[PDB]
Amino acid sequence: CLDLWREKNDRLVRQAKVAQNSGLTLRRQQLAQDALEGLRGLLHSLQGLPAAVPVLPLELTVTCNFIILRASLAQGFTEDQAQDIQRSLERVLETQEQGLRELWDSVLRASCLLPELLSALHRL
Amino acid sequence: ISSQTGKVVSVSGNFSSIQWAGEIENLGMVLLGLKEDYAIWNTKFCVYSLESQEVLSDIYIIPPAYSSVVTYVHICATEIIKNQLRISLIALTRKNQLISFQNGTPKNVCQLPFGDPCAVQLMDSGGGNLFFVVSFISNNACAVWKESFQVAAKWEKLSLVL
Repeated sequence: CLDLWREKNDRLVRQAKVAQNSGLTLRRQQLAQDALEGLRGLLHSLQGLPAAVPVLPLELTVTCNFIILRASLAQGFTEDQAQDIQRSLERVLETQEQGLRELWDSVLRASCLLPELLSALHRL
Repeated sequence: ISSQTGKVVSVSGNFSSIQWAGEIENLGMVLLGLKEDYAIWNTKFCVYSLESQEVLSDIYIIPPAYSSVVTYVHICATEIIKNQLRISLIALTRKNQLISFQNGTPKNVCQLPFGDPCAVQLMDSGGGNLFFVVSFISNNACAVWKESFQVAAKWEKLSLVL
């Protein structure tokens, strides 16, 4: 099933890049806000699972793509993206509380345990 | 206890939950549930032909990942490829999610507004305007689209639904 979610990610990222390269001012944003909702739904489906060590390197990937695409289209950031990151990191921890600064302290000690998703963490 | 029997019969097998039950083509009476990782064919959830009869399927039910969260099941159709079988079935979770399954393939998840969903029914409502009607213990309810697992309306206080 990881493969399916993985496939979806793949598909929609490629669809977004296609919109990035090709497209008119409207059709670009149409396929982009399509991919956006794809990634939302995927997020929610994976956010519906408990933890899953093998899922996190994907979920974090997904949240990152989400935020990027979110912020790129908004042409600007927001605090929902902080809460998105909040959620992602909290999930990371709930595999193995206070606020972003102590979370990150505990997170980066949790990464010095050496789960191979650092590629994603460093992107976060 | 059946009419036609009139006796207190015990279930031979040792289950936790009976999320679903009912009659199926070729089988007569059936219970879903369990006994005691990302493979569709692993499934963690035993069918049981009632009257201490065969487990009948451990092949194409929902993944074990979901087995920790699912609180209720509602089957929507049952096809038979060979001796095995194929069920397309809706679940819902403690995590406020409503999921579709086709041969145990997780497809078409929606995220519910409210907390502690109880049950789901199916509303026809004309040609293909099919709604899954979700109840909660919180005395509120959703009508979610089929075609697009997407909340249509989400009413509140709702002493009862019919």
